[PDB]
Amino acid sequence: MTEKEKMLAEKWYDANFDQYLINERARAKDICFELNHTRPSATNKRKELIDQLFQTTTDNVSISIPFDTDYGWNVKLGKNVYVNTNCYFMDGGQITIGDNVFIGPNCGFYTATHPLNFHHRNEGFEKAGPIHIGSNTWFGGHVAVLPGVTIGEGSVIGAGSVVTKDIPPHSLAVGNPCKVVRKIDNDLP
Amino acid sequence: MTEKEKMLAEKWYDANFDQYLINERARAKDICFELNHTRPSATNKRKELIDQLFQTTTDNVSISIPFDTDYGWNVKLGKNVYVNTNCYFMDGGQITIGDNVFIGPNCGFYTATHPLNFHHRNEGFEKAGPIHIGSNTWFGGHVAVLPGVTIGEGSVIGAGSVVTKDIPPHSLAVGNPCKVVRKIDNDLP
Amino acid sequence: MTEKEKMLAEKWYDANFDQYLINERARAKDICFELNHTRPSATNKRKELIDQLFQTTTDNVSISIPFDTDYGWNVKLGKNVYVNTNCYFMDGGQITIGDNVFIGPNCGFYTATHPLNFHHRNEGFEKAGPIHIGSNTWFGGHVAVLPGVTIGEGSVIGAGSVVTKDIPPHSLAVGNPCKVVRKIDNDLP
Ligand SMILES: CC(C)(COP(=O)(O)OP(=O)(O)OC[C@H]1O[C@@H](n2cnc3c(N)ncnc32)[C@H](O)[C@@H]1OP(=O)(O)O)[C@@H](O)C(=O)NCCC(=O)NCCS
Ligand SMILES: CC(C)(COP(=O)(O)OP(=O)(O)OC[C@H]1O[C@@H](n2cnc3c(N)ncnc32)[C@H](O)[C@@H]1OP(=O)(O)O)[C@@H](O)C(=O)NCCC(=O)NCCS
Ligand SMILES: CC(C)(COP(=O)(O)OP(=O)(O)OC[C@H]1O[C@@H](n2cnc3c(N)ncnc32)[C@H](O)[C@@H]1OP(=O)(O)O)[C@@H](O)C(=O)NCCC(=O)NCCS
Ligand SMILES: [Cl-]
Ligand SMILES: [Cl-]
Ligand SMILES: [Cl-]
Ligand SMILES: [Cl-]
Ligand SMILES: [Cl-]
Ligand SMILES: [Cl-]
Repeated sequence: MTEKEKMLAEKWYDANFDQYLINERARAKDICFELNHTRPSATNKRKELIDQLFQTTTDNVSISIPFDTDYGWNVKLGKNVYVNTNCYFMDGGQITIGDNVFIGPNCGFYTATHPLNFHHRNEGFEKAGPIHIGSNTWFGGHVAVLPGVTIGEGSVIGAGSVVTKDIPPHSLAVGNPCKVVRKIDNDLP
Repeated sequence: MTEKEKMLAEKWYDANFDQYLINERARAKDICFELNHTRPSATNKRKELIDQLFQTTTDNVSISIPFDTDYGWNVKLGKNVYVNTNCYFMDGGQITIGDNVFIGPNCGFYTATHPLNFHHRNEGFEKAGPIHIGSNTWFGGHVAVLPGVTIGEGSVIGAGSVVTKDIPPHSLAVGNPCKVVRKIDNDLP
Repeated sequence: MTEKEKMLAEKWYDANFDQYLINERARAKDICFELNHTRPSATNKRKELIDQLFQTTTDNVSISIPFDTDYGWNVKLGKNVYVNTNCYFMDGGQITIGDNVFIGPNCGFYTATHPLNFHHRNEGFEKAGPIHIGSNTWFGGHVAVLPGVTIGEGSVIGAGSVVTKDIPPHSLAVGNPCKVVRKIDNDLP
């Protein structure tokens, strides 16, 4: 297996010296740089850059600058995804985002883990834990979502939350660590 | 009522499709973008942009870039307001800031709420809760202030706090959620 | 003593009106601005700017933009220091960073304290508390480290932590406030 294949299979992989992955990160970083330095009202240029970054034809994916991601192609997006300023989709592990998702400012979706033991960590190895973000979700500002976490459809994550464990669907959850407070009634009004 | 009037009256409003509000946000974002790409030592240009953004003649309002706001004209500023890097004044609800206010880096003042029910939320409606920041306050870095919250004059908010409830005057408060720890003696030395 | 000498000796100092300190902050801010607007793949230019900012010849110090610091020369760096996006080394108090240190995105290392009493604070005085970051450490994203704090060698700080007190070596610590969870086995594999 290549290092990319290991990354995508939830195995330890050589994040810092694999030329392929280095080059893919450099690609994404230069696109993010361009995007971050494109006037917000330059709508068509921004859409072109976002589509290049994610290697897809987005449908109402609104990205407020600055934005960051590692690979771009490893973020799978639904339609109607609203991403406020200063978010980071750290996507060595796939980040899957459903439809109708409101992401507040200063949110980090972190898929990278390093070894605890410094001898192994210092060698640059990582293990990626995918994040799944359900459709019909809302994240307040200043939220961090940790590796391997799933947020169920219909749920709301309060500002400042550190989401260390999976959140069931149709739930309001807040805190560090983030805990469910109560259910949400999402029936048709 | 217009959607702007609803926004300012703490009613649900059409944040995503009202052309007036869309256009006002676009104005503020383009000014922020220019400010964020202006050399920090270009004093006069930065003052001009800040005054254009807030639609006021500021008196020692120091904004360290990057900075973000939604409307600009809905942030009411005293004198001697020091805003460190990467703050966001999300001002659909009025953000009122007193005199002599020290705001740390990476602070978010969030006035927006969305409906909890996804069917209503997906339609883009919001409800804004004003934030009032007393004079003579200090906020550490990485603070989030939530909708409708008031921070009393003379108070200090510890780094990393998530301010979910009003903070009395002359108080030190820390945490997620932010809680008063003790009183501050602000008597004249 | 000059105000710089007071700053470095953990005494109250005139942070806002001392011309030397003002000028040194301006130097660092203009370099950061240039760095933050340099294409990420412009390796040589970035290295030159980083080395000018820190006034040292760095050895595998990787800075992902945006980055911020106050003085730059008051950050003492080891080799193999990896700093992800949107960090701020607020370095009126010295920030000492060891070798083989992984710093996640949106981390703030804050050495500045202000007076609690607003009359003294409004005069602009500060007191700086150095931060020491041991070798062989890993910080998740969204971490704040407060003034005077030391993180021991071999330790890991979970994402979202607010590090208010010193962390012993070879420890895993998480939370707001950040608390040791358990020891890390760092034995040579
Ligand atoms: C999601 C949100 C609306 C939930 O707030 P709510 O619906 O009013 O929540 P509740 O009424 O159930 O919770 C009240 C209690 O939970 C606590 N709480 C609420 N939100 C909290 C949060 N984000 N973090 C920690 N505690 C929180 C309060 O301290 C309060 O405690 P109490 O028993 O002492 O009164 C809110 O947390 C939020 O994220 N608002 C910020 C909005 C924002 O980030 N802006 C928009 C960008 S997407
Ligand atoms: C506001 C601040 C100075 C208060 O600190 P302080 O006056 O020394 O606080 P106290 O001694 O009263 O509080 C001590 C206790 O509260 C806790 N505490 C203090 N600050 C805290 C914070 N920001 N978050 C959570 N807990 C905190 C400590 O863990 C400690 O626990 P202990 O009882 O086990 O000792 C500090 O929280 C702060 O924000 N420092 C960072 C400054 C900063 O962000 N830089 C400048 C940018 S504006
Ligand atoms: C450092 C880190 C790996 C520790 O996670 P871990 O090794 O699985 O640690 P543990 O097994 O001790 O954690 C399990 C428990 O701790 C809690 N916990 C874990 N990380 C936490 C955090 N950052 N904040 C608060 N609580 C946390 C969980 O809520 C869980 O509680 P439980 O008893 O109910 O199960 C992780 O916190 C982390 O920072 N991950 C994010 C990585 C990141 O930021 N990306 C890379 C950039 S540097
Ligand atoms: Cl938002
Ligand atoms: Cl491990
Ligand atoms: Cl500050
Ligand atoms: Cl609601
Ligand atoms: Cl990282
Ligand atoms: Cl004091």
